[PDB]
Amino acid sequence: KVLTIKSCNIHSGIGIRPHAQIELEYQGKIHKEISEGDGGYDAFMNALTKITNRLGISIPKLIDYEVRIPPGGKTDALVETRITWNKSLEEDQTFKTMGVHPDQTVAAVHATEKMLNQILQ
Amino acid sequence: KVLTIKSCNIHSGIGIRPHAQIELEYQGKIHKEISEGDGGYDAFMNALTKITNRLGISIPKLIDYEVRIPPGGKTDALVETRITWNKTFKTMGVHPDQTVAAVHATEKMLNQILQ
Ligand SMILES: CC[C@H](C)[C@H](N)C(=O)O
Ligand SMILES: CC[C@H](C)[C@H](N)C(=O)O
Ligand SMILES: [Zn+2]
Ligand SMILES: [Zn+2]
Repeated sequence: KVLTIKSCNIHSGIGIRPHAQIELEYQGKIHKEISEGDGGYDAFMNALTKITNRLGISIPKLIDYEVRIPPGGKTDALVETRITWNKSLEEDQTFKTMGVHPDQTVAAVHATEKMLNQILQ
Repeated sequence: KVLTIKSCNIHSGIGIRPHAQIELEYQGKIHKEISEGDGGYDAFMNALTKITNRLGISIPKLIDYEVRIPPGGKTDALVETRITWNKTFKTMGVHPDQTVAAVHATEKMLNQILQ
């Protein structure tokens, strides 16, 4: 845990321009950023990118996005989100991170946070 | 389309308690509700359930939930969500925001149930 997403607020809905706030801590420094996007997660990634650029960190390209719930999980089901990344470019640098949470967007933020640390660590 | 979801606002994140607002039109009546949940969509359905309960409508149980983006993945990718219900059928939603894609499928399920 060298990079932590202290908090984030994600907005979306019908009649709403999606947006997200982020507050991440890295090396005794806290970065707060906001951005709109075509979707909540997209907005979250756009805000994240302004931070990583500042830090000189390159974010891998999102190659695959998978979401699943256990059978008969229902509305409050735990969501498993698997995101596949690629640093370049073709297969040799492809990897996946995963997140599990009752909110599907948080699950994605968690998988993204894991990715960030794997790249930094 | 018999039932229309005029608007809805969903809010989640780390450090926030998931909540959602919904505004729907049915049989010449406007219904507006709010509620928290374990997740945005969960909050949305909790708010929807208050409405359906008032209408005497029982919502089908959510059995499976599928989310996919087209090949050549990108953060701003369109989301295609397929939800499976059982009292067993399926509804679909397509939208750049994945929570909205689910809501669209939920709206479809609703209209299909209120026939
Ligand atoms: C990977 C696609 C993402 C999840 C979608 N565009 C959203 O912001 O909801
Ligand atoms: C079907 C499970 C839903 C998507 C999840 N509990 C959420 O509200 O994010
Ligand atoms: Zn907001
Ligand atoms: Zn709010």
